[PDB]
Amino acid sequence: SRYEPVAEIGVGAYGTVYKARDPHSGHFVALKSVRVPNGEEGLPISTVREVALLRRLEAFEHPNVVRLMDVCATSRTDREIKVTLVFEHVDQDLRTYLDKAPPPGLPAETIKDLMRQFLRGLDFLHANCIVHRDLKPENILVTSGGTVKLADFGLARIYSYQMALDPVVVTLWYRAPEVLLQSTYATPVDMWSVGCIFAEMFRRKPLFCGNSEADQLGKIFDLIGLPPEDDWVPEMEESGAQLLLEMLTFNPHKRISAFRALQHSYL
Amino acid sequence: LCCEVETIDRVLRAMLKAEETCAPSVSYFKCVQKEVLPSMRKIVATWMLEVCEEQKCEEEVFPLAMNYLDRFLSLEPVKKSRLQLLGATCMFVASKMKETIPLTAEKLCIYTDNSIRPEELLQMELLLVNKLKWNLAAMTPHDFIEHFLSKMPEAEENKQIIRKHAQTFVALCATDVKFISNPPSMVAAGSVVAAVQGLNLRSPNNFLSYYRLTRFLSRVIKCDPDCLRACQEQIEALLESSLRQAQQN
Repeated sequence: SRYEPVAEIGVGAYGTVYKARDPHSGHFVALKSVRVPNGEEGLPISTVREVALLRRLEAFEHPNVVRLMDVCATSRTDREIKVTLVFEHVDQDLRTYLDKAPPPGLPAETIKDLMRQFLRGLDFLHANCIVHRDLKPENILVTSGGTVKLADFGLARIYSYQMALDPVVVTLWYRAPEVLLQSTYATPVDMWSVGCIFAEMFRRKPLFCGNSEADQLGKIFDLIGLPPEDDWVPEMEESGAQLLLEMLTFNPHKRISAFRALQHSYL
Repeated sequence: LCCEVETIDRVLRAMLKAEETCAPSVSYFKCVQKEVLPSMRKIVATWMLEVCEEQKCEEEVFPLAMNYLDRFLSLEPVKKSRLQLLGATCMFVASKMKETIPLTAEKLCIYTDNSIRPEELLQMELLLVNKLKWNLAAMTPHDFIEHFLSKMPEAEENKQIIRKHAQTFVALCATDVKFISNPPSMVAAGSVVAAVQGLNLRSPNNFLSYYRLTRFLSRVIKCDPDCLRACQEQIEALLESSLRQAQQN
């Protein structure tokens, strides 16, 4: 498989993602690249281990996560190796799905369904010890047929080196409060992003928006209310907003999980 | 693979799926290799095992590195002069995957008497990973052994003895062509079977899981119970030729 471009689907957080065609499968694919340091021991171990762990997911054939189907270290210098990641292509994200969705909802059973695949997908990820960390409506892809597929999970550590040279473009409206370290950087971080996606499906704009960490972290307390120590206008069903808060529980250790969430009255 | 609950066998089913994606070809010496022969594979494999033993590697390193070796050999013809280079690169990648402190490119070359060199190893590593498509997180017989063991009403003192014998059988298989024909699950099962049986034979009221273990693991594995049987007997045969590797000198 030598892959050949066919579009430039986006140039977000992890560089330029090209759409390419598999020349014997005929299927489309979403390519991304990453620069890695070529050490004295060859390939950086964390890259090998993390990339390998993503490659293995595909075995589970889970319907709510994009398969990483191929990897190639293409270039190579005494300081760097360039690795392209070959993902299953999904032509639209959650945005485009929410933008071409006429006034006003709509509807709930469809939002419930989305949320239900989203938590299934995430539960899968989390179980296999993979945290997304950068969950976005862009990361949330939607097939024609309504299957939500999670993408760009488990690339945080793979992209660490490249991103430290040097952006930093931090679209921050969904980041868990923790991510603004201290400290972790654990699994719950994705459930905060879930709830922020949760709300915005009934809303139509990212609650907690732009500005810096402090402005971002401030706009969170506005709706959740400041967390006394030591903690350091719904449009959906009443039951819906119940789950949402549980997700938006500023504290990780008693914030709802993707499995506990799945087992909620609202579902 | 750590669920958040206890409502969430589902694990084992996953292990079985993964292993299918990392199977070598049974006919690669015929259809792919022109120089490399099974007795050379044996040679490189026994080299690789002595290195892991000498270095006290994590048990999984040797079987994982052979999976790599058989897999590559399924995809690329290799010159017999490059085989040792391949085996060392397989160990290098397998160590990175499974060890807290992996083997260094240099230390591996030392074991080749410096017949190969680090830059050679570093260049092979990229070839190997790329060819396996970075699907390096393969199952080993050790994965299944420990899984089976967790299902068995054996006292931990029993389990540890079983574990020791079964890991011996695995290393034996990995040097043999059988490792090519049989998935890690099969290999782990034959070795567990051969282990629990031999043990029980010398301790009749102990290691009671020996009874119909083949069918049992067959059901757990979802393999053919006569395939497991053949496998085990191939393992017992292979051990009975371990007194020729003991007196090959």
